[PDB]
Amino acid sequence: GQLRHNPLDIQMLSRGLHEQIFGQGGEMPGEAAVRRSVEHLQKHGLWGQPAVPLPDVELRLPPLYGDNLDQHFRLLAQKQSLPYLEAANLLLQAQLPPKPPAWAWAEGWTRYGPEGEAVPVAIPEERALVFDVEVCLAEGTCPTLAVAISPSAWYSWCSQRLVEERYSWTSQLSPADLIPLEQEQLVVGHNVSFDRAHIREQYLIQGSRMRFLDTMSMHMAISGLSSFQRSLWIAAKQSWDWLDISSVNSLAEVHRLYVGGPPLEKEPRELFVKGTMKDIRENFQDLMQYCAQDVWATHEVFQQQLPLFLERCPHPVTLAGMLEMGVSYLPVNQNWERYLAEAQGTYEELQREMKKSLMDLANDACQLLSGERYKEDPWLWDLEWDLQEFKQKPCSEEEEFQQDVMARACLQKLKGTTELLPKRPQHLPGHPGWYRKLCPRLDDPAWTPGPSLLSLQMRVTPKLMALTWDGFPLHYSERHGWGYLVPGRRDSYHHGNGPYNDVDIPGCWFFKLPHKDGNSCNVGSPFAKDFLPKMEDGTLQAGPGGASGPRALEINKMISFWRNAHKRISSQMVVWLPRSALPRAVIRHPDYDEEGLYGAILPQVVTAGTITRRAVEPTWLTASNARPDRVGSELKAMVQAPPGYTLVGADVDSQELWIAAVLGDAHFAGMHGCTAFGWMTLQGRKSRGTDLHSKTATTVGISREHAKIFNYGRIYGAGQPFAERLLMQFNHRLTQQEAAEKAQQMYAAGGTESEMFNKLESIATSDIPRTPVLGCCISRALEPSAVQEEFMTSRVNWVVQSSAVDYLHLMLVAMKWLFEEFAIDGRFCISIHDEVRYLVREEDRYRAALALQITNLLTRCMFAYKLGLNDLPQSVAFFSAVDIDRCLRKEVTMDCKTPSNPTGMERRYGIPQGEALDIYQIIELTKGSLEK
Amino acid sequence: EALLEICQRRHFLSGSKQQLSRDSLLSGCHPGFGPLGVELRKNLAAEWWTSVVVFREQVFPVDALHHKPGPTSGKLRENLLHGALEHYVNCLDLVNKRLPYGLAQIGVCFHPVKSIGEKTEASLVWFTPPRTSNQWLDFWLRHRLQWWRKFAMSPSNFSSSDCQDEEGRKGNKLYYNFPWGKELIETLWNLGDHELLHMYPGNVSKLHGRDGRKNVVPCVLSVNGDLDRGMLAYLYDSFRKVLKLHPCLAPIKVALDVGRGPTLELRQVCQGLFNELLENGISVWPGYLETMQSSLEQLYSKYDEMSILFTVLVTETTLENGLIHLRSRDTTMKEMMHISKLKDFLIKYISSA
Amino acid sequence: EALLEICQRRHFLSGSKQQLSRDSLLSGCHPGFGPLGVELRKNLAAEWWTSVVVFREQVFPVDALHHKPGPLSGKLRENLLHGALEHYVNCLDLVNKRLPYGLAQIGVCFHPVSIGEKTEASLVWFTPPRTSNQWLDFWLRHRLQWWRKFAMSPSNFSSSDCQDEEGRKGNKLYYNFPWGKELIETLWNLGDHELLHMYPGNVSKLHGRDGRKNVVPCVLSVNGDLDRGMLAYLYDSFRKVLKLHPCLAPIKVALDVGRGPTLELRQVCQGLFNELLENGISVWPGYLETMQSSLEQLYSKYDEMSILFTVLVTETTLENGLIHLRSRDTTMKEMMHISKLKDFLIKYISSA
DNA sequence: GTCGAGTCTAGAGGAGCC
DNA sequence: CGGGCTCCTCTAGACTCGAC
Ligand SMILES: Nc1ccn([C@H]2C[C@H](O)[C@@H](COP(=O)(O)OP(=O)(O)OP(=O)(O)O)O2)c(=O)n1
Ligand SMILES: [Ca+2]
Repeated sequence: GQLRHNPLDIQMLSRGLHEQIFGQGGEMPGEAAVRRSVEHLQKHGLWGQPAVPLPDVELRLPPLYGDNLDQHFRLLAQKQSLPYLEAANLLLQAQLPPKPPAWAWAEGWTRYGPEGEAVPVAIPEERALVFDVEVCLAEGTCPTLAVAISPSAWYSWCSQRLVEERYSWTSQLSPADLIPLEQEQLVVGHNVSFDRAHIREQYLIQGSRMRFLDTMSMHMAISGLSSFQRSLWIAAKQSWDWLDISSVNSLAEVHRLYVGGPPLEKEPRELFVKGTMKDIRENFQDLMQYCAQDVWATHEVFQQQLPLFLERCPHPVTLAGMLEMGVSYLPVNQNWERYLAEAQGTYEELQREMKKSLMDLANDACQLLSGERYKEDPWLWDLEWDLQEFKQKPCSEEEEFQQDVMARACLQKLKGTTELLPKRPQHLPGHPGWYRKLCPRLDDPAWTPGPSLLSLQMRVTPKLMALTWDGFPLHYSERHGWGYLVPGRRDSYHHGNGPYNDVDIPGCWFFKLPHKDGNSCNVGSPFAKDFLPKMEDGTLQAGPGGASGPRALEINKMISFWRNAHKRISSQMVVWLPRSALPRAVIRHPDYDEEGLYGAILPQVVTAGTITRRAVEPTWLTASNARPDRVGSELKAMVQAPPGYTLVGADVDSQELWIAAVLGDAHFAGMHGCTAFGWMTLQGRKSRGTDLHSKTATTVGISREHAKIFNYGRIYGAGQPFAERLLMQFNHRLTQQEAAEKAQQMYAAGGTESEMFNKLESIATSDIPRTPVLGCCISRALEPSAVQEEFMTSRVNWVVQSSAVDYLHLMLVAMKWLFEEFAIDGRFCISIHDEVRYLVREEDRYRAALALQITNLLTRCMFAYKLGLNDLPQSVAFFSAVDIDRCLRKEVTMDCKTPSNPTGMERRYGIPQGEALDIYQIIELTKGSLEK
Repeated sequence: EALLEICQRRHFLSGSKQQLSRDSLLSGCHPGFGPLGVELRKNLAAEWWTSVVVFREQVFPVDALHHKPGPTSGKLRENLLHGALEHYVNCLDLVNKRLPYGLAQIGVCFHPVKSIGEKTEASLVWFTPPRTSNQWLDFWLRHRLQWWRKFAMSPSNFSSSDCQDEEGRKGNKLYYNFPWGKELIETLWNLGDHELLHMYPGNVSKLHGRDGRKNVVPCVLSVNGDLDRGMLAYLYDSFRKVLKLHPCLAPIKVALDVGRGPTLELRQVCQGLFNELLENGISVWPGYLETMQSSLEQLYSKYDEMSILFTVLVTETTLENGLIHLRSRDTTMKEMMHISKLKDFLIKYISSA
Repeated sequence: EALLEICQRRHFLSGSKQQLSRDSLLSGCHPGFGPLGVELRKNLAAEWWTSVVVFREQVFPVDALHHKPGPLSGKLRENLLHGALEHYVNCLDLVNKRLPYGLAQIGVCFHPVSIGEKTEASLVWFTPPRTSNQWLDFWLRHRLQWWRKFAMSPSNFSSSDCQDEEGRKGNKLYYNFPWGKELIETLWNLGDHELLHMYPGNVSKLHGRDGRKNVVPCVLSVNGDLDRGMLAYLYDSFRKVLKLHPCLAPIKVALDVGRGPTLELRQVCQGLFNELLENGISVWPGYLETMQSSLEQLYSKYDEMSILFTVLVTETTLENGLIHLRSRDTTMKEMMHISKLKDFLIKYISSA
């Protein structure tokens, strides 16, 4: 039979797969290790628990290349990244002639030979380049000019929109409006993701062999800094040994750190961020010179960085994954514009509804100026109520005509007394001080009558609404944030955040509003999401009463995300592919809309923007999922596959939990399930809802995402006060004593997680900390020889986070190999920190799902292999479910019903629900083979 | 009953408390509105016409007769749908048989109450292909609800409901939360081709519109709203006793007064300002022609109860420095502004409201 | 004859080619008005309101019902005078019992022929008997000037003085149609018979202040037919062309496209269309047409539709912004920048 | 030649993702 | 000792600059 077990009774991988992955034969765990494991599990009461075996899986995996799994992965990575390595070496040993004396003024690509000779060329025609693109921000998103460095000659590109001046261009971008480039080619840049988005051939649905390398990603890999470290570095520039070998991701700072020559020059006028097209056409030579200087600095930094990156990240899988993570593709259609319009319209309507009440309250409050009645209002007594003087230096036809003319002339004569008034108009002198601020001035192009510059986040809105906390008026203190005043000082029966005597308001005591993050933090707005339970409970009461306060908080929650994300989402660069640029499969598909527009969005991803080498993207890695209350939260659902294509992806189940558990198990006795924590991690299925996150969400009635936050905080150093604050925040039914009691029980430890902590501390305190799987070193600004004992939490979390990044790299390499080998027509779509989406054709969706399952199996086996273990439990061998959907969303079953899209995706956009498939269904549908 | 007392006193409504009960107002058997009520209803109709017809390349005005002749005595119309449906074939030629296109009309419909009640209704017969009929119905529901909410102090008092007809046809209804209860103000019905086929028996070739490259018989979408109940709802929403009507709906925009002597020259200044504001499209209340002198506070209260946006005051000092006094209803604050910059400020205030 | 065919084709008048006739149009029994005719009538009503009610402090709007209940078994209204007379006492409070004051309303009046609906513009003028004839002559002159203001041939808008059976002086305004002279407006000096009849006894309520003395006013009835005025202007405005006055013409600017590409030209035309709409200019969206016909045919179609100017957007607009601009009156073409079109149209309408 | 209104910037607090 | 990111709005402070 295919069933297998271990000394600790944990079900292991099926023999038909174990013989293919780990081979036959190996080293036995021994006897003392098993005795220690049995004693540990018996002390923790886990040895006697039985588990129902999972169905066995029999597959014919693709033929592995090397003698074992590590050699297989190394061969795959080397075959994937070989041409790009030689291109990088060509750039490394390049001989660059000096830049031409005069930059060319022509449309297209110009090649500058020796002595400044400019030649018109169609494409650069080079295997390796250093690239930088300049875009006139005022005009839009179309590129303006670009400078390309080659080992043989210089290159410069100028847009038609820069050379030619027209009344109006097309606001909808097209491939014919992008930079022409493009058997493997390498492009190197400081933010090459930004420069990738301006290449003509990077938006075709079918893939290409051009890859991109980044210098700030390599800077983060080699000698990067954390955000707190970035702030400290900036403060110090204006234990500290790490300052010398670290810098921020600015090109000037990176050049100073790695080259250290003359400081890089920056154009002070900023003619692309603050200027216009005429300024660029006037300062063409200077801007092109600055672009060339940036390209030269990037080339020098790349030369100084590549050997260091290869030394500190020697595994080819890291480079292959970074190359694959650079390419990202998000297809869209005409529904993207409709989503933008609907989200903006809903946001405007809700903003107007919010502003109407505040404007009415402000207008009604102006009547307190008459008679000095403001000095008795508990909310508006301390505002600015001053006034400003106005500074200063029948009838006949003939009779009616004459009367009208005389009246008009008298009116015209009066209008001519403008000489005595001051030139600069005064801004509402008659209104009180606090009312002028809320009103836009007449010269503002966005002027609106009334106090239109008013919002909940302002410091006067709580005073206008007369918010009250437990029968006491709200009061703002600059030192202590928002609070409330308890009358009766009579120079305290109420107990709260504390009787702060610093404020010293006569006849009252100042008590701070409770904050979700402790007494140290200060509340900046009583309209935050945390006070909605207090609004419903009646502790926080608005002056008008009724539902005005709760409605205010509800609308604030509805428009909070879009308020902070509308500029990012609306500014996304979308290039619409014409009919000739579309595959014939899309054209011939029934779903193809003839009048529709099909395009693509390329995320501007920094491959290694984290000290843990995680990717960072301003919009798509911060994109919220669809929710019933958030406006514009169906953002990711607008990434719709073209007619004839599907999005196949999966999410790794308990990634960091399993990585920490397997590290602890390998450190303890060399078997899966050796530790109590590792045994608990393995004993659980997501479909049955018995995993660690669900178990915690059942033990304490918080949501499963709240359980994720709780567990991950507890792992990485959160104390008991943090745990009890989280419990009180997420489960409002609890009290302080109940949260304190639940804190001890969930933190009851010679402990369940002792081995994991010991292993993580040992790896963190090593002279050169490295990833246990791929051997990637830590940043030079975090080694113990550079930081000593500081940043301990960051260092202990780095091991697991960089292990997850290695997991992502291995998944990308395996998926690329499987797609290339068996002719699976598809390409990598986007990878969130633990998700991997692939744009595959409709005909090959199940083959793609099988490839994903095989990739997950291989990655888990590699993780087990590198730590000393020679087997893999069947529970973690495959994805719980693989999504096959036409759009991108957290779950295939959900319909994105939001305030912007209340009818749902099926009704408004005609997107049917997808399917989530386990390994067995994929095997049944594919007959177990990846062939066609 | 304070609002109705103000409306009678400020000539929004005609009659007495006997003819102006809630049932009489909601039924259409009341006497006609006052001049201020007529102006408010005209502003509401103008806003509706702008939003529904002006910024639409396919919505055209239609003229439906007040009576339906023949089968022998005729009858007074009870809905505007029939007359607009009678013009579908003729109006197809305007859009060259392209769909969707709509016919809009504002008129008086006679509803039996036997007493005959007159209601001013605004119609929009929206011919659409059957493929996107539900999407168009939802779009028009959202559009009309936003239109009703954007002139309201409390938009939450305007709500919507989903309803089905006797034949199961989908539709929607709009309501305003009056102090006594919610009353219907607008009704959208997603009719099919039943009325079109019944009104044009025979070949359906004449009824074929173009959905892209496909000929199809359209599904009739009818939107019918109550302008009288709409303005009554806005009067209740607006209601120191002040009717805070929207600047785009207030019947009279500016009240123009005068201070002390000299009388003769200030009358000329006021008349010139009156003519200027009239030629610029601003409705003015000539308070300078009233011989019955009243205190400034009483005049302010009277203007506030009349939904007067601004009270322009021309005094003796205006002749020597050109400054005029402007009190706003919203804030009750007095501002001194130059006379040359009054018209532009008022136009900006009205347009940007 | 040909003018009626043009109005039927260009959607000035609704109905079939046989359902419309001269007698039906004059009587009010025609099937109705097309969208262009509706807009022309709306422009006429707006001009009448501006000339009568807007620029006078004594004239107020009235709200008269279409039906008069009670014993006279209700009946549809035949005149707009009775509602104003019923509102006389209450509307006398707004002016603080000052005289003169007026009440004006535009509405549909029903006359037996069948039922003939005519939209009539009415003004009632409450004056003391001392200045009745002076105000009657004043209103006669003003109304004749208003009718002649929009006419290419104001000689056809005649006038006449007539005496009724009772013996009350009144005037009648006429238009010279190609078949004869048809009444378009009539003024009367009714006196105080109706006001006393509808308010029997207690004449103290009907008193009005003629300065120092309280006077029972004399009512002046100014009644004109806007539909008949619309027909008169259509006949006056008529190479087949309908040279309607710019303040009355239903559609002012025609916006078209000349060549490819479709998307950019469509966007430019949509922006110009939105701007012209926001600036109160009526535009005919002719750029939506799937198959553009000959430019001569479009010009003829827009001439028959009383459109002031035609704007043609081509590739040159994208490059230089210059747009073709044809004038309906002078049939002359010119090219002007697209940023100055709105101001040009506004100034042209103001000058008209 | 003084001074009160634009303009830029740094900091605090809040809010999306993994 | 949760960690790693990302961006935003609002407010106070310093600097600048045109007009009286
Ligand atoms: N508050 C958080 C959220 C996430 N992560 C890290 C740990 C996870 O391994 C990784 C992926 O996040 P998920 O939300 O996907 O967590 P899981 O993969 O454990 O959940 P699931 O099993 O639902 O995928 O991100 C973290 O450290 N702290
Ligand atoms: Ca996960």
